[PDB]
Amino acid sequence: ASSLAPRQVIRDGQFITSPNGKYKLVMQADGNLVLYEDGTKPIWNTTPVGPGAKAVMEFNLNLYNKAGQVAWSSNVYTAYLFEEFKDEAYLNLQDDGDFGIFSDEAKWGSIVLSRPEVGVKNKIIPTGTVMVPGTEYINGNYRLAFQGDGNLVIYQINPQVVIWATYTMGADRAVVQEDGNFVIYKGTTALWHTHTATGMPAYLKFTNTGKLFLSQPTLLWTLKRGSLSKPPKVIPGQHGPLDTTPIWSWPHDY
Ligand SMILES: C[C@H]1O[C@H](O)[C@@H](O)[C@@H](O)[C@@H]1O
Ligand SMILES: C[C@H]1O[C@H](O)[C@@H](O)[C@@H](O)[C@@H]1O
Ligand SMILES: C[C@H]1O[C@H](O)[C@@H](O)[C@@H](O)[C@@H]1O
Repeated sequence: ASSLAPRQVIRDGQFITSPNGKYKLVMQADGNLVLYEDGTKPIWNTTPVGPGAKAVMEFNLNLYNKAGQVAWSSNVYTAYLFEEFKDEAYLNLQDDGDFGIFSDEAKWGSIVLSRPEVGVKNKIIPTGTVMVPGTEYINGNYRLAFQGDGNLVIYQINPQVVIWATYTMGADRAVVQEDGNFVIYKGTTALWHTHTATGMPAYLKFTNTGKLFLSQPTLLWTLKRGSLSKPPKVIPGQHGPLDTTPIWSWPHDY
């Protein structure tokens, strides 16, 4: 895996790896968070905090000691750190060895939430996905289907219940676009879309509570570039056999 999911913990020699296999970020049993090149050359570290330590992705990437204190932190510059950000923010380790933190706000949703869903889990539908009639996605007791008849439907699986639909009869494709929009089409005719064309790539989240949201990557911080006041344009990365988060890369300079 090349990423860390919200709240993920790693410790005692657990690690992630850049898509190309060259860089590895390992939270060591001696409590040193270390970036390795080719498996053998360490090229960055926190330095060790000692045994019983751990690293957790919780808005910041935070290094804790046995005693439960934070010993090192990404120290991402934030207005507020709302507890819900810790449930949302994720990290990617990329092919030139940089790693960065994303915290993305929903741009669109099948429904408007009065407040965050506790312990919700998102099935990520990545930028560039083209759904074709017959495509479906399953998360818990819900199913997102792009149907033979062109409708995009969210069903509760057992018992079977329609929760939401677009009624885009005759659509032959739905595209999660690089420009930021999610668009259902017959041919080149857009029958329905989210109105989120920003030029920052889209991805979708399909929840285990029967909801769909579109977000776009908002890169806040990298190891090499520190905190970023404006999020740069990033590009879909190589989805891994299973990663749980979106995967991106970002340019080295301008
Ligand atoms: C699987 C679904 O596929 C069709 O497209 C639609 O009309 C439904 O009647 C059917 O249940
Ligand atoms: C929401 C419903 O809308 C249409 O009736 C058709 O696409 C069905 O299969 C679908 O379940
Ligand atoms: C509805 C249209 O909105 C934007 O122009 C762009 O996202 C197009 O691809 C889209 O189809």
